[PDB]
Amino acid sequence: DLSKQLDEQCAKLFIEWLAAGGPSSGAPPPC
Amino acid sequence: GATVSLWETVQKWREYRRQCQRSLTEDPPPATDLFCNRTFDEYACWPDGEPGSFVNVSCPWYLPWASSVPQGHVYRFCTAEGLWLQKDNSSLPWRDLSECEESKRGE
Repeated sequence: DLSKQLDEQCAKLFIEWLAAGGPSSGAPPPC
Repeated sequence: GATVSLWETVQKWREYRRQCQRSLTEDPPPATDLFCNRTFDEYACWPDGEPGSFVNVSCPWYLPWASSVPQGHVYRFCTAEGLWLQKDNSSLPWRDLSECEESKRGE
């Protein structure tokens, strides 16, 4: 509910980071 | 249990990169002189493009919500100059990710 709702949130955050360019984006990896 | 989890999503991404970088280096050259070159942009695997056309690939199978977007496609435009399109004031090339995004509550 909180621990299992933060990992689905981290995966959205990870996909968003990948969308921006991943390593090439300049933004640090999410979690 | 309900979430795919950060570990399983990143692990599935690593395998998608692994299969991509395999194809990128073992797939036979097009042998048609002008074409946009194959690439892995961190998100998707792109093949060699045909000039003056739109190139499409399925939504990357590692996506948490991949099940929710199975007829989806991510797009690029390969120019006549054998170059992947890049719009005014940009560095990352033109791409339509639309059919592959999540979308909120309902069903």
